[PDB]
This record gives sequence, C-alpha cells and structure tokens, in this order.
Amino acid sequence: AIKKYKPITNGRRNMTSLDFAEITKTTPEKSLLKPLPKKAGRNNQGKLTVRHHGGGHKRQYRVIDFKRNKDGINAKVDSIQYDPNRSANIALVVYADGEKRYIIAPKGLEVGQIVESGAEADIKVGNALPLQNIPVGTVVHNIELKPGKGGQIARSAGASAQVLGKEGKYVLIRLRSGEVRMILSTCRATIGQVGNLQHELVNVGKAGRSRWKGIRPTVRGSVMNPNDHPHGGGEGRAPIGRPSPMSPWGKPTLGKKTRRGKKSSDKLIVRGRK
Amino acid sequence: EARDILKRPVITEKSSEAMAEDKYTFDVDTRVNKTQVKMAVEEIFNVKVASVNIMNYKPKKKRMGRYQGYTNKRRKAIVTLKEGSIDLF
Amino acid sequence: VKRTYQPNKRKHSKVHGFRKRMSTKNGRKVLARRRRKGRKVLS
RNA sequence: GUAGCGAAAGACGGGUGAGAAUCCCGUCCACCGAUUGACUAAGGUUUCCAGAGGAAGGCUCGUCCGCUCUGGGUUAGUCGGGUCCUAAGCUGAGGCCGACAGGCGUAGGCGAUGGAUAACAGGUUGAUAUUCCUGUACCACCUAUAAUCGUUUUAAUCGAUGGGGGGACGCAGUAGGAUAGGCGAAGCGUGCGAUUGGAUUGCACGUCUAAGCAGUAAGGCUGAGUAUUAGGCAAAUCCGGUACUCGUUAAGGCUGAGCUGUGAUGGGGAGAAGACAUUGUGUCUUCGAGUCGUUGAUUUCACACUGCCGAGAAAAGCCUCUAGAUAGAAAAUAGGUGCCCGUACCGCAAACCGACACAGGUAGUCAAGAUGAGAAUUCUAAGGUGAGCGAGCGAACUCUCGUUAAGGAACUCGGCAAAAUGACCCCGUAACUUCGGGAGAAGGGGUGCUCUUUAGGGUUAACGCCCAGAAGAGCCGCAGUGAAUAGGCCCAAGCGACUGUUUAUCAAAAACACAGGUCUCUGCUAAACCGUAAGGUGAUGUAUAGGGGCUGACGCCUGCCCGG
Repeated sequence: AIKKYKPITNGRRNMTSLDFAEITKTTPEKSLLKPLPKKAGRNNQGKLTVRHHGGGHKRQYRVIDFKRNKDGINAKVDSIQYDPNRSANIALVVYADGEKRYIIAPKGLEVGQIVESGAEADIKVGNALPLQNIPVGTVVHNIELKPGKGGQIARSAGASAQVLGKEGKYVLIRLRSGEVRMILSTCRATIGQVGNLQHELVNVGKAGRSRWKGIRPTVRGSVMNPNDHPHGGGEGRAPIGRPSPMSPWGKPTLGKKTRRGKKSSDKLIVRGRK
Repeated sequence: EARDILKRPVITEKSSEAMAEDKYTFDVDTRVNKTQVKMAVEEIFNVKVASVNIMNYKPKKKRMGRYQGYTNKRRKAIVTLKEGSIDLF
Repeated sequence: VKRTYQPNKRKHSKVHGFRKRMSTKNGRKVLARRRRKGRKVLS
C-alpha cells in the first residue's frame, strides 16, 4: 500500500511513499552481491554522452537469474527483498541442494511456496517454461528473445505479456505496449505478473529525492542561447520559432519516427504501437 | 670492500661526548647498510659491535664569490660496541 | 584569497616529469627541443 | 624634503657598548585567551644551534636579526611509509579497429585518500628523541635444547593455484554501563600577614605507563548433538537444504566485552628546604614528608538496540575443512639476529600560496575557571605577546566613536544609515488556512538584597547542602536579564508555490532548478549520444522502463480553426 505523509513541510505536502509490507527480510545475501560503481552518464572517453545522470545513493548489485536453467529441481521461496537497481522486488529462493539464487518477485508469490523450471513443470506462478509448453491466453513475464540468453521482456514492476497463438516454430505474444510479436517456441518465460504494482503511483514530492535517485536537473532549450540549442535566443520569452520542435543536437523530436528499416524483426512484428 | 665503505671519522664535541661512552661516529659510503658497517669495523679494529645507528644528511647550499653550489651528501654512522676501544686522537 | 598554483610534488612529477614526457611521442619532442636549445633542466 | 613609513600599551631602572626610544636583564602595566595558545599533515628546504660581524637587506635606528662569515646539528625491529591487499583510474602480451602517427581492449600489473600490522614510563643536550641512556615489555627469522603424532595416507603440523566463513561497512534517535576530566570536606601538609578588624585562617595538596595474573558492568546468539548429498571445475572431517532429542532456560553452553584489584613500583618523582662547605647557594652526594574521602561526569561498550528508506566498496591478512604431501612437527628454554626511506626547523604562519617580514587564504586534533542552555557573551588561568619608526601640539578638513534642549521623517527617489526591540518566567493571542500552520501573532506583567517556612526540584537523611513550592514580612536606590551578548511590529497589493541555484571581479532577481502535468520516440546489438571505426554510455536496465520537447506545487479549468 501507499502512505501519505502529513503536510508538516511544504516539501512534504503532496508526497507519498510505499509501505514495504511485502518485504519480509530487510538484509541481503552476502554471496550474491557485487559492486556497482556509478558511470554518471560518461563513457570510455570520459565524456558525457547522456544527460541528467549523476551521483545518488550508493548501491550494490544483486545478481539475478534471468535464465532459469535449473531444471527438475524444485526450490523453496525463502524471502522477499528490496532491490535498489530495479523497480520490482526480488525473491531469494533455495534449491534442494542448498544453492540459493535471486529471481524477480511476481505478484502473488509467498514464502515457503515452491517453484520449478522446465517443460515438465506445471503452470503455476513463479514457474519457468518454454513457450511451446505454455497454453494460450495466460499472462507471463521475463521472456527471452533467444533461447538460453535470459529474460529481456516484461521485467519491470507490474509488467505482463499474454500469449495469443502459435505459429510453426513461433508463438504470437502481446506486450504491455500494445504490440504483438513473434517469439520462438523454445524461448523461456515465467508464469504470472510482476509485482510492486503500486510503484507507478509514488509522488516524489521534493527535488532532493530525485537527486538521491541519481537524477541531475534538466534545463530547457528555450532558456539557452543560440550557440547551445536551436530554441535558444529571443529577447524575452519566445515561442518555438521553427516549424518543428528540435533536439539540442539539431533533429526533430515531435512525431518523427526513429526506428530504422531493414531490420530482421520487421517481419516478426505484425502489429506495433509506440 | 671492508676498508672503502668507511672513509673518515668525525671529530666534534658531540662525537667526543659519545666517545666518553663506547660510541664512535664515522662517515661512510652512501650506498651501504649498517650491517656492512658493523662487519667492516669488526674486521678492521678487531672488536665486537652491539648496535649501529645511521642517518643521511642532505646537500647544504654554499656560495663563494658569484659561484654558488651544493656540498656533497654524506652518510653518518654511530656504532655502540660492547667492549673494546679504538686508538683515535 | 585563494590563488593559483597550490603546489604538490606528486602531481608536479606526474603530469610533468621525465617518464610522462617519454610516454608520448609529442612529449619526446619537447625533450629534443630542450636538449637542442641547451636547457639545463628538461623536466 | 612632499605623500607614505601596513590595524594593537607601554613606563622606569640597571647593563653592554665608539654610539641605545628600538639590543640583554629586572619590576610594574597591558593584550589574545574555542585564541596572537599547543600538536599533526601538505608545502618550503637548512630559514635550526653556537661564536664572530654592521659593508648591503630590515620601510627609522641598531651593539639586534629568518641578513653575512666560520663551524656544527636530524640516531627507530615497535612512530609514518616500501619489502602486504585492493577502489576510482592508468597501462595492458596475445587480440580488434585504423592514411601514418595511433586509438581501444582480455588475463595481468601499477595505484590510498581505505583495510592489515609488535613500546611504555623516567632521565638527559646549545641544537634530536616513543629514535640516545636506564628499566620493564612486546612482535618476527635462524640455530642448539628435550619429555610429546609416531605407515606417514592419516596425524596436532605440513596442506593447496581448493573450498566455506569472516573482514564487510548507510542515516537518525534512545537508553544505559564504565572511564578521562572535574569537586565540598580537619587524612595532612604550609606559612600567620601590617593600613582597620579576625585568627576554622589564609592557600594548596592527596599522584604514576605499556605489558601480565584474577574477574567483568553489560551486549549478540533458529541457543546444544545425529542422518544424508543433483553442489563448492577434482578433495574435505568446513560450508547449504531437510527429518529428530534438551527446545523460545540463558542458566551462563558459545564468540566477543568497555573496565576493575595485587604485583609492574617498597622504583620514579613527590604539596618537600629539613642537606651544604659549594653548583652566583640558583642547585644537589646523604636520609621521610598524602597516597584518604564525597558530589555530579566529554570519550568508549558498539551503528549495541530501535526505527527509516534514499537500501548503504573490494581484496588480502585471518579462521575452519580438505584429495595428494612428507619422518616431523611444537614449545618451552637458551642463544643470537632484526635491512631501506623520513625524522632538523617554520607550519591556520616573518620560513606555505599571494611581487613584500602583505589586515587575505591554508585540511585535521586538544582546548581549563567564573557567568550562562551554550564552543554565545564579559573577565581570567596555563601558554604566548607588547607588532617591527618616533616626539610634540591638541587648528581647519576627512574617517571612527559618544552625547545632545524643543520637535519627531518635516530629510530624501526611497525612513539609506542610525535609533528602538532583544534573555528568562507568567498571562493572553485575530483574520485566513492546503488544518500542518499563521504564532515568538499582536498585546500586557514580573526579575535586586535580607529574614521568616508552611515546603517543593528535593542535597533530601531535612528544614540545613544549591535553586526555591514560591507564600508572606521588610531594606536600598533615578534605575534590580542594573555591564555585555540575545526578534522591531501591524495593515494591504503585485511576482514567484516552497527549500535550493545563478552572471569568480558593478545585476541574487519576477530569471534557472524543482516536485507534478502533457506530447512524442524507442520491442533491446532499443531509441538517443561520443567516436573515422573498433569499442562504449544508455544499462550488468527492458514500456509502472529509457531519451527528447513544452509547462511548472495545489485548487477550478484549459474554448474555435487541419485552409498553409
């Protein structure tokens, strides 16, 4: 659930937060952690390439199992946990031999619950299967694009896709964007919807909280000078004195498409939006 | 070696106050260690050494009639033998 | 008030200094120039 | 012979000298005192110490000097660094890309601002000291010493290029438990004033390290033992899942734990003078003089516990267990042995950065008493300094400061500046509100000293020992937070929601950010961006996500036109 803070301060008036009620262990596992130093939007040349990335709170990387290779060995859910690197919560599971891993936490997952991977596995939340062995109509998450690589689609909070059909060696699947697509029948996927559905409802309230999350400010082009932006200049406030709004690097940015033709996926896509 | 790493003794009021004790002060080569120093004085003067302390002195700047320069850097040792004496003057 | 040149031996010898000049072809050229000119110090 | 001689309390005596306001010594006075004090880094690099010197330097002088000459001065197994580990980053054999030059990149290597890591007291010099000397310890290496494992597979131990644990970590707050510091007093030391009085009467004092013997004040502990294995690239007696017995007791089983008592040390020094012929009686060869007792107590136990979201390095050292390894090691003694670099001096400054012996700047640590909530304020210990041109006169004018009758903003673009308010206690306090606030609203009143007490915080044993529960009764003065320091207030319009940021050096704002909206692009080798490319950011992310454009909390809303 979501808690609303009282308006003791003008920076806390209309500011909300999560309860973190579905968290049951507030400490991570020592072995599945790795360092995550900040790049701050700067590449191997040391130059800034993407803007508005900077210095927030320090984080450690939880290593996730997006490829559910452990077949025929059921695992018991040991805990639900917070991940700063991600919108969704994670679930610490323990296999029968004692090997322990993290996965993405689905909506209706519970401690003590059992979860398995493979074609022989049954259609229950948390279980991973190939798309060939999944029945049409049901909702899934953490989908592979290539067999054995690991999940790439439907990983965020409250994300889900649904199977729609079956081609020869492909299956039709509908994505959260409204796009339908063809995915190989050998590509794996997990049953169910991703949790933390309320993550999209938080009001960040104050600028400092964005700064904590690592967002530096953004400054509009219309208040720059001409040498810095196409919209810069004007003796006072000025409108966009061009036919189209433009990026800082001199390109249209309203309505102009940017996907490039002659891609392999152009045929595997049948109906697309956004 | 054993007679070239030791170059000169040092004669000062402080060195003489030390020689009142069993302490003797030498000026040695800049590349050698206190172990070499001990072995050398034992080989030469036929005594037994207890401790040997050592320091490095920097070059001191000097002038002489529109010709300035730097002195030589020097390495000083102080040996503290158990028993024996050395017939210096 | 604060002024330029807050000295630092390490940074001096690291950004200037012989090994740093020799690490690059253009830094090997300033040494050749100072040698040709007759400079008493090269770095 | 003009401007200037760089913020600040000096006076006298004596001395030295050719020569003294300026140098040395002495007395008095004054200044800094959360600092003009004392340490440690960076930086500087002999400016350090003795003599000698007055040509130049010193904003005057000079017998002086951070100036000149001569000669001296820095001592480490334990302090800080290297012979240890890694972060960001830098290089990177093979390799990728590229007109050349060259750029990128894997294992790896380098790299502290972090982790690991053995010494304390006293004495002593003109100049060094945890470094020299004394004493007492601790940590590693090697060799002889012999009671213990006695295939050497195994075994304490060797033991991995092997594994599991640990190291290993945020922010705020709370409560305690010890300890440095600090404190009343008859334990006991000490000398008794000269200007009236008094003589429990003035003032102080009561100690001491590392290491090693005992225990210890509280803290954490699914707390103790059996069975098995898709695993720990192979091994494990160690790690992980599950089924049981005493089960949530915490006894004290267990790891860790501030600290306390004896010895260390009847050694040191000691409020001492009682010890001097001398050491100018300064000092010391000799022999003791207190190690008592209350009050309240920073830092440490540990990010211990509790909560919060923004979810808080790595590797080595280390601890356990290993297939194979070897006889076979150890420890407990005694011997020896412990390399290299730095160490002087200045160091919130006359030695650094600033052209200067510049009113500036320069990371960290310690920091006593009275007053007070306080590191604020005023004074003051300790320590440091009297500041680097002076003597007179007391004009105009300029700067800083104080006070001004009557009036009180009439000044002026403008109440600019100044004045006024100011602490603590009590009483009371509007509109309007997003119900939090506004609000310290406004507006009023009180504060000294003495005796009573009936009695509270109790000092509580109790009125006494301090503030008082604060109630009465008195005293003085123009005035009682008697000094200093410590909010001016109200009414009403705009702009911007707010905190924040901005033109280093004429603009701090209504300009930028902002949290919230909205539009658009992007199905992952994503789009976008850097780059010739290779490779990268985006992102070890995946449409509740990421990039771009406009708007700018919140509330009520957001109309017409698709001809160009």
